Amino acid sequence: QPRLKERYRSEIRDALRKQFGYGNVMQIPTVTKVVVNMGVGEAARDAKLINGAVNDLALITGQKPEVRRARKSIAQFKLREGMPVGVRVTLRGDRMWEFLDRLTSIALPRIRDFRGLSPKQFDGVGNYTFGLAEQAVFHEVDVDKIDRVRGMDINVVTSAATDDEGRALLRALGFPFK
Amino acid sequence: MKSDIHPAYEETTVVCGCGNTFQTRSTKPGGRIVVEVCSQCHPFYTGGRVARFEKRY
Amino acid sequence: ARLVGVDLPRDKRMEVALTYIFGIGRTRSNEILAATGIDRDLRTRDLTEEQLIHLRDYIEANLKVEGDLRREVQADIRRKIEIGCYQGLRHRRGMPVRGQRTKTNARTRKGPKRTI
Amino acid sequence: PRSLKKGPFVDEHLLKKVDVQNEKNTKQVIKTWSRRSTIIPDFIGHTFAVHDGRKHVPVFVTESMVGHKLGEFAPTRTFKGHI
RNA sequence: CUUCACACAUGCUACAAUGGCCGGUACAAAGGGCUGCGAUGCCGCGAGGUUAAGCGAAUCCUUAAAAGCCGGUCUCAGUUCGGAUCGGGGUCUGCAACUCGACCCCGUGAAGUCGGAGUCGCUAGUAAUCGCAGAUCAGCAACGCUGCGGUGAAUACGUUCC
Ligand SMILES: [Mg+2]
Ligand SMILES: [Mg+2]
Ligand SMILES: [Mg+2]
Ligand SMILES: [Mg+2]
Ligand SMILES: [Mg+2]
Ligand SMILES: [Mg+2]
Ligand SMILES: [Mg+2]
Ligand SMILES: [Mg+2]
Ligand SMILES: [Mg+2]
Ligand SMILES: [Mg+2]
Ligand SMILES: [Zn+2]
Repeated sequence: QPRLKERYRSEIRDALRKQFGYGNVMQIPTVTKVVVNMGVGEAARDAKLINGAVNDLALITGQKPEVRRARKSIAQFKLREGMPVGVRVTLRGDRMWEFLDRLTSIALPRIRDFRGLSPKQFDGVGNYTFGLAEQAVFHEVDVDKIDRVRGMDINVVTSAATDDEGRALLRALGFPFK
Repeated sequence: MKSDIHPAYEETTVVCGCGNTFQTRSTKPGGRIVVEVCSQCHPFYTGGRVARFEKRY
Repeated sequence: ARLVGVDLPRDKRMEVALTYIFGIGRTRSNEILAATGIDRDLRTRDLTEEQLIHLRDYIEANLKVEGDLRREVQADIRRKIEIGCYQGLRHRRGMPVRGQRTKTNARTRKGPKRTI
Repeated sequence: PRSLKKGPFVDEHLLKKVDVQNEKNTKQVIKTWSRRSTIIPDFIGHTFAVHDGRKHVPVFVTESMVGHKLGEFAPTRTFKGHI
């Protein structure tokens, strides 16, 4: 049983209810999904991301990601239509709960010069986004068998309708902000 | 489709030098993971020229 | 293993591996080892997490590491730039500041021979 | 004079001009010709038109130019990019 | 008089394992010294500072020679090679060291992996290599100059050819 989900259902829901006077119990914000994508640049060159992106995202997250191919063609990026440029996975349910717990517990503090996630990177609707720049510190992946380094980004989507509610939900969940 | 595609996701346990230990389900590593810093011990979670001239002279 | 940097070059004496951190070199590593007690001549693969965790607190107790040292350096040079002294003007022009000759040298501060 | 045995180096004919004014006010532009005098923490709020060979460069210390020198801020030579 | 988009000339440094570091360790010459040589002792990792004896000198200082030898480490790597640049902190002389001095401590640690066509010096205690001293001078010369000493080679058949 996801301990972060249990802690949420135990106290975070009540905390959000106290913070915002919702008229009904299901007006309370709740995280819907967590999405992690690559968007690699080695699409027109050497075309080798199935081992560069999928093989690490699968062990980082818990499910194999979906491959995204180019939606257009750009000469400046040497981008053609039809070849993969990015790999995206989405985490939901108890898998998302465990991934968020593991992140906030051991991964976020463990990167270089962790000074806290900026609380101003919200999209304006109640969902947050931030991303790293290298092979993350996830203990699931070790440097000894990785190719050229590549970073990743996370989109966390919540039931909240406002940025303040989203920030409060993340703070209660355990996101270290400024 | 979860037949052979997804990597293994089996119960694990995190052991930290601080002492903060919790158990979840992780990827292919089925054993333990040894860490030295956790959320309970990392920073950010627990928190003059004139003066230099004065101490110099 | 990692304290701040990689700190673990393969098959290297940790005496010299400590020099790979930003803030400790030969003498700093020697004085740290003298204080701690662990011998210099030992391969880094034999070092253990207990020794790492007693070493981790010592460096942050008095010395400094990657990131903040370079932040202090860049703050110092930036303040020197904005205050507008002779050294600050030399830094703004990229020319060496410590009175070295500029007629036939300073190729490190500038680029190689331009040959205009 | 860069030694922890005599304090800093400040000219007496400069002290007898700055200490007689800083009691009541920060004086206006002042004339000085000794670039070699150290800035004691008494020049805050004042100005010094320091000589550099041909003219006087007015220099104001706000908070930080205490370990510096008066002539440090007066370009003794002028270079303007042969090309 | 010391600038700086550039080029030349003369020297040093390296690009390493004939090596780097740690500890121990033996052998010189010639010079300098009352505006000085500072024997010891103390403080400081350190350069340096302090009180102080002997020394117009074969009796005092300089004075420890380094190359040489032993044991461990490193294992051909932009490296335990390389020390240019930069930040911080001290010492010495000088009234005054940003311009505009030298040295000491920490950290950061660039090019460089033997150098194109071409070009320089060298036949014996020579080239090669490592240290020492003087003169100028308050400080600036262990990258210049002049002398000193240690270890220490290979080639010359021949004068046609520059
Ligand atoms: Mg000249
Ligand atoms: Mg020379
Ligand atoms: Mg070395
Ligand atoms: Mg030795
Ligand atoms: Mg001592
Ligand atoms: Mg090599
Ligand atoms: Mg190179
Ligand atoms: Mg080097
Ligand atoms: Mg050649
Ligand atoms: Mg002399
Ligand atoms: Zn911990």
